[PDB]
Amino acid sequence: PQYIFGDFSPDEFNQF
Amino acid sequence: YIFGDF
Amino acid sequence: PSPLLVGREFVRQYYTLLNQAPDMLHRFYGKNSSYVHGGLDSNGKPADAVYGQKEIHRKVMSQNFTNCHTKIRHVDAHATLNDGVVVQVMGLLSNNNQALRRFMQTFVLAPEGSVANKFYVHNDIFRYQDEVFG
Amino acid sequence: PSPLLVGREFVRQYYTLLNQAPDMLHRFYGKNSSYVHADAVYGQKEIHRKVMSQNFTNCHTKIRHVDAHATLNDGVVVQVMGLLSNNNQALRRFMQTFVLAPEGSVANKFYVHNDIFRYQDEVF
Repeated sequence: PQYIFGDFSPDEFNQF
Repeated sequence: YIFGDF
Repeated sequence: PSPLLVGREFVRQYYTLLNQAPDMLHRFYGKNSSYVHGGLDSNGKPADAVYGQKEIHRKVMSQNFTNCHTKIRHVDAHATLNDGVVVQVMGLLSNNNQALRRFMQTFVLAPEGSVANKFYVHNDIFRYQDEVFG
Repeated sequence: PSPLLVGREFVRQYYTLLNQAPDMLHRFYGKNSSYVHADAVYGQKEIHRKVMSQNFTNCHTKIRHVDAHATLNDGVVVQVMGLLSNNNQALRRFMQTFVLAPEGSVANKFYVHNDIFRYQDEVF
């Protein structure tokens, strides 16, 4: 279950 | 102001 | 109800009662509240919180607070969701007349909403710096 | 929804975005959001300004401990203890207290209602 915080593109925090 | 039951 | 003024008064009471009568602190807390106060488990990891007026009293007792002196250095409080008050506190604590240890803490107060201008502690996160940093 | 896991994941997004694009930090908050880092600035526009007043550039963070518990109205309160280094500088200890509110409608979605940062060295 991936949590979202705020308003962001999808995948903003699946990049490295 | 009051805090808890005392 | 001004939060900065409420936080600042709550902290006054909390740490006065901790000095005078630690066995009563549990009266601040509501049926759903959480609590920690430093400590490491046997692996050297930070201790877990416990829950409920009952367990919080056990864990307070288990801490052996005796002639507990506190030197407050920083209080900041702000309205939060449903009229609550998040308060952030930094100070030093001395138990049993022994040395003063830096801590960092966070309270979430909730209205008892029965009355007015009344609150109970929903959350109490306290850690000693020395168990976490160096 | 598990407070610890929410909290660990937020913590990882926030600090990561602080290093990488502090100009986007304003998106964790909502219209009611409070930021304190000395009065508190409110809402997204003023938070962006204040974020950018601090000139964060390759800002590194060392996270030593996270506490994350359930709060009133399905929220999550987070205390974070760690060290921070802006722009190749000395690491300094801090605490940061967040309150995370369920965004209401959307499942597993939260926003930052409160954010209170304070350096230890500015206190002791």
